[PDB]
Amino acid sequence: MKRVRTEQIQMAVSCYLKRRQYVDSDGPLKQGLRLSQTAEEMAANLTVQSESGCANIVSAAPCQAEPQQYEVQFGRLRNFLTDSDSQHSHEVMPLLYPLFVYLHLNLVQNSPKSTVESFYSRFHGMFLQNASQKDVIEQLQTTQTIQDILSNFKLRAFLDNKYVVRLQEDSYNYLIRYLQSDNNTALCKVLTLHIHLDVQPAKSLTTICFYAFYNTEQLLNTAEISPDSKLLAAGFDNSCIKLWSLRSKKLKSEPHQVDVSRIHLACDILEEEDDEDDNAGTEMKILRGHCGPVYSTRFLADSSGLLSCSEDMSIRYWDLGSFTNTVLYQGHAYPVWDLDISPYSLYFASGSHDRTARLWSFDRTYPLRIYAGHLADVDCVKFHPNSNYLATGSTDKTVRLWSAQQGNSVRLFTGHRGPVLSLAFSPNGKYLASAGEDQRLKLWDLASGTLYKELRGHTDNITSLTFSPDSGLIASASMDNSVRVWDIRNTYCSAPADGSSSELVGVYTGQMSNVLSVQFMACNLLLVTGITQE
Amino acid sequence: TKKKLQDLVREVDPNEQLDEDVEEMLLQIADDFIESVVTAACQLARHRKSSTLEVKDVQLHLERQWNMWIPGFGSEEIRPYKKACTTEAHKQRMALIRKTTKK
Amino acid sequence: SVRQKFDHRFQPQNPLSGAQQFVAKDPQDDDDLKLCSHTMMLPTRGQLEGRMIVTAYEHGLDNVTEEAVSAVVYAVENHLKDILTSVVSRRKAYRLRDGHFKYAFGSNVTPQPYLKNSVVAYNNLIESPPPPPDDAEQQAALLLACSGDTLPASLPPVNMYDLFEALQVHREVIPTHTVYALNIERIITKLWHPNHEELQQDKVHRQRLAAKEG
Amino acid sequence: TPLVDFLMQLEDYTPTIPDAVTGYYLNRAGFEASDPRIIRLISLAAQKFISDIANDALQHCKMKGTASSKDRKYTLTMEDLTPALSEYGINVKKPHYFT
Amino acid sequence: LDCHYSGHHPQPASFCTFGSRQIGRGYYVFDSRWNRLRCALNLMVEKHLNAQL
Amino acid sequence: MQQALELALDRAEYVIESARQRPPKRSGRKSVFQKLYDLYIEECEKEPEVKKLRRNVNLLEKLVMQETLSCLVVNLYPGNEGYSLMLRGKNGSDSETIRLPYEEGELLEYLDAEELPPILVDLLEKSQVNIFHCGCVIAEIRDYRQSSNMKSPGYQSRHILLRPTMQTLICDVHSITSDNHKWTQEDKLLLESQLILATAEPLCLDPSIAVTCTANRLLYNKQKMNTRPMKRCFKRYSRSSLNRQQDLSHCPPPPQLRLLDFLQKRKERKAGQHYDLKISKAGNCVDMWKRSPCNLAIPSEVDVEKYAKVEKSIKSDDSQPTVWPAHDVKDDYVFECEAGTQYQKTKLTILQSLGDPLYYGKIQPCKAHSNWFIIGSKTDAERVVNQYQELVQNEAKCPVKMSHSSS
Amino acid sequence: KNAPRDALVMAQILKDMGITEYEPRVINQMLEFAFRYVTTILDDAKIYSSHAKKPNVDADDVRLAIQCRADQSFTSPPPRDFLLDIARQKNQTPLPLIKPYAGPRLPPDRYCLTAPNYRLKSLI
Amino acid sequence: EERRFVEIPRESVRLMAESTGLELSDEVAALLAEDVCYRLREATQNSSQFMKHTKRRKLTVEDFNRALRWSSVEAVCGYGSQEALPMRPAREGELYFPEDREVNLVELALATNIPKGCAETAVRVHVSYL
Repeated sequence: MKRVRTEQIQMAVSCYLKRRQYVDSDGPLKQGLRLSQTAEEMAANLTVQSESGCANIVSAAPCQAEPQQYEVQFGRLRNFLTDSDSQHSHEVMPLLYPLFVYLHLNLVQNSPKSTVESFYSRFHGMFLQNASQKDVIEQLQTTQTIQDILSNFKLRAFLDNKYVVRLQEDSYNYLIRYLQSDNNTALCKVLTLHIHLDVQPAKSLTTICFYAFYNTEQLLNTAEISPDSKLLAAGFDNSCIKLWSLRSKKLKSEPHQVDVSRIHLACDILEEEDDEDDNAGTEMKILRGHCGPVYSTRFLADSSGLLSCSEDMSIRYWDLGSFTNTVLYQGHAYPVWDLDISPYSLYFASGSHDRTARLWSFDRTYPLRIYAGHLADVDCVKFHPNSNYLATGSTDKTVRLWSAQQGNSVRLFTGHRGPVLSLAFSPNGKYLASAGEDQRLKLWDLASGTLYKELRGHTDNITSLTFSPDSGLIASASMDNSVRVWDIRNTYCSAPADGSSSELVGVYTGQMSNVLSVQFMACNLLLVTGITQE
Repeated sequence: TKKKLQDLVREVDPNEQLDEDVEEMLLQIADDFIESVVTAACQLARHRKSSTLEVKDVQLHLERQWNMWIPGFGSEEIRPYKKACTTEAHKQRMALIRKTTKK
Repeated sequence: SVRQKFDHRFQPQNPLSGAQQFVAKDPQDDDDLKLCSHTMMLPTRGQLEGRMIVTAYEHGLDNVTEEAVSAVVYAVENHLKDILTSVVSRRKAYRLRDGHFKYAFGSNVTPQPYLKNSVVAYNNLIESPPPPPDDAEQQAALLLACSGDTLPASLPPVNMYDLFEALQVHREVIPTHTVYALNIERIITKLWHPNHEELQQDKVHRQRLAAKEG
Repeated sequence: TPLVDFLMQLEDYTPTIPDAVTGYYLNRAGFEASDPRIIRLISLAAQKFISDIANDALQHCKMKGTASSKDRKYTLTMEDLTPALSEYGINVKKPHYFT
Repeated sequence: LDCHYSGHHPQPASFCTFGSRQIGRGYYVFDSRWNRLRCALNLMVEKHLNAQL
Repeated sequence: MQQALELALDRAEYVIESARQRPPKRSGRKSVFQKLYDLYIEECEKEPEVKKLRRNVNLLEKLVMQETLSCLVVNLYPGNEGYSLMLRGKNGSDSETIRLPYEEGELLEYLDAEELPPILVDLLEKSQVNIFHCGCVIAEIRDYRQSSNMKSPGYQSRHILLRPTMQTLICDVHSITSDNHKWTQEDKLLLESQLILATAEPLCLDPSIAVTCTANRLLYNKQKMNTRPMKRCFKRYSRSSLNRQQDLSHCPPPPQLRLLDFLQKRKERKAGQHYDLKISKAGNCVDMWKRSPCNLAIPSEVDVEKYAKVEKSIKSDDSQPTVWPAHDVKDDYVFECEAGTQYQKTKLTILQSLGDPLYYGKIQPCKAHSNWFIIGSKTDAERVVNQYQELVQNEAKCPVKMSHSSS
Repeated sequence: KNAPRDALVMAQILKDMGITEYEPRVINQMLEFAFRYVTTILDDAKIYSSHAKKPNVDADDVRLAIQCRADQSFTSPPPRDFLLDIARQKNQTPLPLIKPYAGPRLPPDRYCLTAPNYRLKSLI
Repeated sequence: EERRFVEIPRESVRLMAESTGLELSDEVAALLAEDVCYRLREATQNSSQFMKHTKRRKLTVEDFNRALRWSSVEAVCGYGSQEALPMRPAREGELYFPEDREVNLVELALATNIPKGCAETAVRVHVSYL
């Protein structure tokens, strides 16, 4: 009754791998290299796995034994595709030929003689004008038993391969709207097994800029700056978000009929106030609408709008045309901790007290993917530079990299002594940094999934990280009210004032209380935020 | 007699009607409800070494947890209100603190 | 000082260590349950007994008193009606008697409280001492007039979002944690609304139907 | 004697609760606290809530000593608050002495 | 004059399982829906083991 | 921005095209996935026969015949029969399970998505067979749901790959740690990390959103037919739904239709009527005005002139026309009480004079001057006579008699 | 010294979790919390014992009362196992097909906070 | 490898149970003590979680009540004053209690105490080179 040893773990892992037949019938010390790949070979892998099975069999096929239907379904489809006078009815026309051939061929393998002849008679006279297809249409005429299909040469390639068709997204949705309108199960089976539709989209040292908030009084929680460096947003314990204009311009809203931070009685009139030019702008705005302490505010890639999360387990999108909440995403039953947006504003994810993170799109108000597997609160989340992988920190001292599209854990690092609080990817997509209460800064090597570097020196909780646009330097902020920049690149030094010697470049602990944020910009710029008192 | 969700809905409001997903969800919730209630009643029966799951077990559980009182099963089990009296030592310390406060 | 910093942290007790152990019985045809998810109906008195006995067995009992079956059936119906009431309250007006008893769930009477006429009608038509047809017709007309809804509108059938909001708000209709926690997550994963493309196809189909009608 | 409409009456009801408190509470839920009508109504609801508890507490205090006069100082003890609060599902259990 | 202390983290006398049940080795469920299928499969494997002898 | 997205989409399209056409080429035992990749590589080289068709479309179903592989079979019997599982033995033997109904569709959901259920593995490991192939388990789906040929095969053998999922990995972690040793949380996490590292898909670590565009396109095309409305439509006609519908035929009708009940119960009582004068069942037609074209046969002999008569007229000279009333026509009526009472018996006199077809009247009181009035015609004269008689009787309030006279 | 033993216990707990500083009355709050929890558990045990028709209470009654209390009040999110099942059932659905955008696309209006109350009248 | 966890004494649990009016045995007291300690530690962890996401070190009573509310537990009322509540020992020297002074209501009822509002937030920019 004793704690297992380090080697015993490898022993059990090898036993598992052998039992499930993953490695050869010997010590696969040769094996264990395929831990990365390039774009083209990833595409090849995914294409091989895409055709290595059928997405839907059991439910996609009809169960009632009523051969009369095969006529009715095809007849209704033909009638609908005929009277239509749309440009889609064009693009969704070519499908009829593979549909007929495959429906007839499947009738043959199970259908009493009465049905097939009526079928051939009822529709055959529309696949003649073209020459390339008259051949097989006529060939089918003399075919009753299965030996017909196996014997013949042209029927075979049809039977053992799929027919290709090309559609736009709009056209495919045109077919789906009809398919769902009523029982069309037989056609769904044919499309599932035999036809292969293909849908594609239609056509010289650094300089620090610092910011300080004076009158906060234990209420400021977080702050951020937009990419184009024109706005400054902050959240507060008392539910509210305040916005400032960095430039010399003022902020003025435009006409809008509806506002949720307002209450009207039954005896009111919706009127657009005209006594408005009197204002003609201001330097600050208060955004209202959350009913709990706010914990994160993020900008879009193009500074168009703002997104935020709050203790009230809601996520709100703010329109900077009018500085008003206009969308509301509800996908949680517990307070939401963190938030994050993808590089080109395609997705955004959120960690929550419910032990899970969730994927969202800016055009649907309900989650799309769920990443379960952590043992406790998911406190941190960050997208990959390519926007295809997802890292998340948790209070269980673990970090997991996820596959965005598919949604399963691909890596699991361990080694932290306490909960984790931040994450950061280098823009070359090679490393991943993480920091927590342990006061150690670890960079991981994604490809190998092993510790790459460890930095020490901070004496209190580290709560932010960021890389330079050339993976040159990594900046960190701690609860000791300090900002330290680091360099990992080969350039070595001899300055061992503490544990880490050659990486610690600069330290900045001026007159400043708790820090808030750290960023980088185009040219050696490092924006900071926090509160002070003096 | 056969029973459907719409039959219950009519009792509450005749003119309303649900979607299909809501109908599935409500039945799932009912399954969970039964699975919890029966287990709790069985444990309450197990407490007193009894051999049979009597109704009074269900009555006690429903009253205490779900605040539900089903009316047509008699009043054989209603606890008679007590005095809820205190002990010597307690009153002793209370008197001591009263004294220490007086002067 | 740092090394002994995370040795006294909190260690939550895993909820599965106290999980119930499952024992396999004889697979018979007669030993079946009919969980309501399978049969889309409320379980009858007889069907409930089969599963009640089966559950009782794993706890070392003999049988059920047969008054318990009635109580459980009544309670299940009561609980479902409670949830339905919670969901209904969020999208229709209603009245109150004795301060909590809600009966008339239409959207009719609801006198607008900011009209001098409404103030007067409230004092009389509400406090009635505890009805010829002409008088009743007159007073019904008056109540509809005071309501203020000149052009009333209606809602689509009840969908997932209504259930989610109702459950989040009230939350006293499911006091037990186990039932609420497991089902709320399920409800979340069934939220849905048509996206842009589907609405475009609805547009097209409406054009088509209008044309074929002319 | 008069029966003016509700909004005319509301302008005369002065609430004990200050307006700034109601504004504080409205700002938590994310509302702009500038409409006087909403402030008045919320304050009045809170006042009613407190008044009912006060009335019940005073009645319970009156009934306490009956068996075994008017001129006496009425003071409020936890034994008067507990039953009054319990009407609203508030279970008050407070220690007396520690160690 | 020392606060009494123990050598192990405390544990709750009774806690809240979520109505879960453990099917076999290393698998837990919450709804009783796999009961029928598990009985069937167990018998199948029993017999398939009997015949190899 | 839009420009960067267009660049990334072009890159993704190019990569997809090239990977489809020009695959790159990447042991004692060669993995099942290795064999799949190789059979894919081969199929690219070939050319198809038909235009608008492809070859590399079923890498599994083709790689089945190319050798023996141990699979798990599923039997989907028709009607309300159910489904069952088979497990081929080492000895040309077999085993099969009870037939489970089509309502308990818990397993079919797993099959519908190609996901390995976790209940299956715990037993399949106990059954000492090597049916696993790199985690995944190949399965064969036979269904007699639709067939009326009464043949030997009578099923369509489909093959699918049940990939393992995160549920299976957590179950495995639970299973390995249940050994006699102790395990601390850190150690469990280490084990899980090693397992994930070993069996995870390779990572395409590269900073460019072309990667995500390619991945989105491929995955979307993989699963573009699992929209919520699709699944609702499938579920709406599945077998369990039909079984539920049949039960509904016996529920009673709502209110406002009780009239059907009244009519049904009434009809049974009886039917009868004496002196039934109807002779038509189709007497309840609408266009009763229609008349068939009827051809009558010529009568043998028509005898109209026996009854026709001409009226006398004053024949015409060459200056004046005929004038038919041949003589003055006079009619008189008298009325009297006949009692001793004084009643002043009165007289009425209709007249039609010579050569004048108009009628006239006069009501002077009979003895014991020229007040004529125009009366229209013979029918009018009869009307006037009747009305006068009625008036005289109603005014007399006693017996009164009518004495008619001519010319 | 000034404090009783319980205050020291609570301060030690706060230290254990890693709390450096805090408002003073927090400790009084924690003391009241513990007192209320204990008293309510005992009161429930009384009822559960009197249900079993027996003399003064014992271990089993208390454990049953604690189980009933924990089934209601002291809660926390479901475990990893259940979440994995729901996640599997969720991820099968397809994601939107990317395309060039002049900025991120918002969802349709019928599902956005941009609808005025229909009762209200509008003015020009 | 050796570690400690302060726990309340059996005597405190028996003293609490006394107010109820029940004489408790030996095993039951330790059972209750361990259960109460576990609940206290759970609640404290939950409270600390909310403070973690605000960048402030002091823990308020609002945080504790918030954590209690999310865990579906009634809240504790009467300790939100931001001012110390000194304890008092009795004569013997083993029992303690909190000071609870009687207060004359009418004085507070009839009194004007204007409060000072708060000041608006503002941000100054502060550049530097290094």
